[PDB]
Amino acid sequence: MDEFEMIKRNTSEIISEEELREVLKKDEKSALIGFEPSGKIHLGHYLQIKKMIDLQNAGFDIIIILADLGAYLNQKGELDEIRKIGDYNKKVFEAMGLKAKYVYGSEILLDKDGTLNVYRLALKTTLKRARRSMELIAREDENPKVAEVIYPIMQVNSIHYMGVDVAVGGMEQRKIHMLARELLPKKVVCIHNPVLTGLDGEGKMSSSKGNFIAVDDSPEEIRAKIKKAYCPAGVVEGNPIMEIAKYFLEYPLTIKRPEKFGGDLTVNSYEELESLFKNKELHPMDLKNAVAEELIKILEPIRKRLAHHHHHH
Ligand SMILES: N[C@@H](Cc1cc(Cl)c(O)c(Cl)c1)C(=O)O
Repeated sequence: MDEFEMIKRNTSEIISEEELREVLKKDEKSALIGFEPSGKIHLGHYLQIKKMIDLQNAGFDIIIILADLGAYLNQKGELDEIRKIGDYNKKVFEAMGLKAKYVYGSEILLDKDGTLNVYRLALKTTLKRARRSMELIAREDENPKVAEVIYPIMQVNSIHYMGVDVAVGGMEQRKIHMLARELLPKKVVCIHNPVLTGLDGEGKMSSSKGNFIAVDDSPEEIRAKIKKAYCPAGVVEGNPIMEIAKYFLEYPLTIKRPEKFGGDLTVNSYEELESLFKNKELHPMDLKNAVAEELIKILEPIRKRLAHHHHHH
């Protein structure tokens, strides 16, 4: 594959592909993604960091925004707690093999103006668009706060401030990104990753108990959580185990069994795996066992790299 294909692989949309091809011609180019700091870093994060690595392998300079003010505004807690988690997240992303520059969103909105541009954008942004852009983002609040409509403006400002060619995020960020293309003098190319279903099969992967696989989870925790995941036979849509096979696994993939069941199974592509599962010729428990074992191998260097630091040895 060429650079465009490597970047596009496993994305949900690129706005626009034509604009991306032009960016790829530049000698210098940069991309950002922002994260609200999270106590657990899970496959949802990993999916997107993998995409940032694709960009880095295509010669992009990578900027990671640790969105401490964003998280603060979105009711994640006190700023100092949030920043401590942010620093931990940086270590995890480093342990994933990412080469990037890391900045706190508060650095922007406080130390430059910069701060002033937030006010300028607020003049241009309707309350309606701001609130609508937060639908898939904002924490639940019966009495929605001013904080909610400041959040998207801040994200648009960070994009402008960092002067990047590309902004990356999950599909939930798309409306904020559409605002960014309307509000800033230069239109940023937007790359959106799919939303990873949680292990429970109920909405996105999040840090709720048993609902995520964290990159530093122990092998026994990975087996246990995969074993109890939502995964109905023949069902590919909304199936978090099939999603994991699609987004993280390498092929050919060998699936141990049985052989009253079709015997050992060597699957050459995800598309083949999908066909097998869809036609009910591969049972959930066999899929789960393989996915768990491969995921343990995939995440092992990350876990070890973290522990290797989490001493000084
Ligand atoms: N909206 C992003 C977080 C984020 C990212 C950037 Cl870059 C921001 O500037 C702000 Cl405020 C917030 C998320 O859902 O994780």
